Parts: sequence; structure tokens; C-alpha cells
Amino acid sequence: SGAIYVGNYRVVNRHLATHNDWANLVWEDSSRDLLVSSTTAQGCDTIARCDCQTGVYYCSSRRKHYPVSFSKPSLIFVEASEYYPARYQSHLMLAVGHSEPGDCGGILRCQHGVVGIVSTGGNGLVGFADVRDLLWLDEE
Ligand SMILES: Fc1ccc(C[C@@H]2CCCNC2)cc1
Ligand SMILES: Fc1ccc(C[C@H]2CCCNC2)cc1
Ligand SMILES: [Zn+2]
Repeated sequence: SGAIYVGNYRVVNRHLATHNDWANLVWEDSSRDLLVSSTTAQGCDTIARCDCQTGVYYCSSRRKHYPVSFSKPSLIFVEASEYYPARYQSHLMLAVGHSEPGDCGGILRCQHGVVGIVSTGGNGLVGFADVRDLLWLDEE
């Protein structure tokens, strides 16, 4: 689990979005595993605006932060988890690292702020849904 809180926005994995998230839907993309809902309380997170390929992610299944090198956001085929089947995901970044289902929502961060959230895993890789393209998260 886990979310990003920036202004009046909550960013979550689309597959973990709550009834409240969907009731206050701002934007969702099934291909990206992202949903943004509106919040009454102002969030304090900063979204990274950059093309860093290094950062640190929180891995709840190890209660540890790991430094990783990660690929630029791409269209990637993802093999069978349990929440999703096998299928294709856009704006996805991979690193070598530990990821289990419940690690989704772990934040990946660089010096510039939040890069993305854990979204996929398995075969010794971790996949992160990029948010750095969502410039609109930084206003109203
Ligand atoms: F009125 C409402 C409000 C939110 C949901 C959305 C949830 C999301 C998970 C799947 N069950 C539905 C439905 C109806
Ligand atoms: F998890 C992290 C990782 C790094 C920073 C800090 C910056 C500044 C020092 C070098 N670049 C990184 C913040 C949160
Ligand atoms: Zn950066």
C-alpha cells in the first residue's frame, strides 16, 4: 500500500484505489495502473520534474529503502501477478530489486522529489509507475 499527496490530489495504484478514491476521481489510466482522487487536506509531497534514472524506493516487504538504477518510462509487457493478469503497462520504469504484491504504493524518489510508485514485480525486478509527466499535479 501507499500514496502520494501533492496539493489537493492523492495518487494511488489504480488496483488499490478505494471506493472513496473512485467517488472523488480526478483522473485514472488503466494502462498505467494510476488513479488520482481529490483530497480536502493540502498534501506536502513534491513531484520530481527530471529525467533521473537513479533513486531510492521503499520496499514494505523488507521494511527497507533500496537505492536503484531504473529504466526510462516505457510500454512494458508484465507477466502474471494476481491483481492484474499478464498484460502491457505504459509509463513503467524497471529496476533490479525486490517487489511483492503488497509493496505497491512504495515511493521511488530522487533529489528532485517523487518519481513514481511501486506497481509491478517478480523475476527479481521492481516496476514503478512514473508520475513525473503529470505536470498538472503541481497546480489547483
Ligand atoms: F458509488 C460508488 C463509489 C465508488 C465505487 C468504486 C469501487 C472501486 C472498487 C470496485 N468496486 C467499486 C463504486 C460505487
Ligand atoms: F530518498 C532520497 C534520496 C536522496 C535525497 C537527497 C538528494 C540530495 C543529495 C544527493 N541527491 C539526492 C532525498 C531522498
Ligand atoms: Zn530527479
